[PDB]
Amino acid sequence: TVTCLQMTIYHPGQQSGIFKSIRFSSKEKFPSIEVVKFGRNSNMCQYTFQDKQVSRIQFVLQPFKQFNSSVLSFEIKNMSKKTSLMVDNQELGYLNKMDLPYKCMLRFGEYQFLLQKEDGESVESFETQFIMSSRPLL
Amino acid sequence: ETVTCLQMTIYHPGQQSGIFKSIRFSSKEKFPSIEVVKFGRNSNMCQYTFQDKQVSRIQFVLQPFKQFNSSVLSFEIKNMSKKTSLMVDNQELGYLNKMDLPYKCMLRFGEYQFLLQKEDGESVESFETQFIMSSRPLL
Repeated sequence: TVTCLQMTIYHPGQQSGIFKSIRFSSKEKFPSIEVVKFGRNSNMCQYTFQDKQVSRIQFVLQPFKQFNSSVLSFEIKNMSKKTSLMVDNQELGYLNKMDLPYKCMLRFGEYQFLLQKEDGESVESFETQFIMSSRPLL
Repeated sequence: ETVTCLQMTIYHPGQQSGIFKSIRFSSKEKFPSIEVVKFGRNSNMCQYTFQDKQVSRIQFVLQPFKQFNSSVLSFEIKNMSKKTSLMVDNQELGYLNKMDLPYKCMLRFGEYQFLLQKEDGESVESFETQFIMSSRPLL
């Protein structure tokens, strides 16, 4: 079994078609060497959002292994200079990083992300899933 | 104006074989804060490479980050090797184990000896990396 990272997302103006590039309900497989990146640029980031307020790279999720542990954990890092990244109650500035827990709420600009880590046996690769939310998350 | 440079003194008993031939010394190569510096035998995957069979595809990676309540860049290390361990000073990092590097520390993997030393700067958009060879062992 592979370690999945479920990412429920939300945005006020999502009806315009910001998450058209984003593929929902799909466990896309990533190796542990690779680093998942978010933003607007297509060549730099994997998951893109069509918006001017969003930076070229908003943030990055990188997998790792905690000490005395046999499962992948994820670390976040805000790459935006303008907008802050609210990892739960913690404000992450430019290039500030923090280890993500099993469940957390990410907020930037007017976006709302609800990350949720489901553990797995494999450490060589992980997976990522996306779910569109109708109501606001918080 | 100034840039945060990372002085990296290195050593290997069999460095005479020609392991650090791809590595250029006494030259501060520029890198942006988005980029991640990687180390290993693989040519394209890593920036700084080592011609050796015992070295993994990617041995380890250095990545810049800003600590909280700090105006200068700091570096985090992560061991990408499955087989061989990575010794940060006295701490042993296994597969995908990470740790925030201090100003001065001794990285050790296999028979390689790396002495890192961070010289701070003003800019947080980019960083530098210089390489120096040692005749004697570092430890």
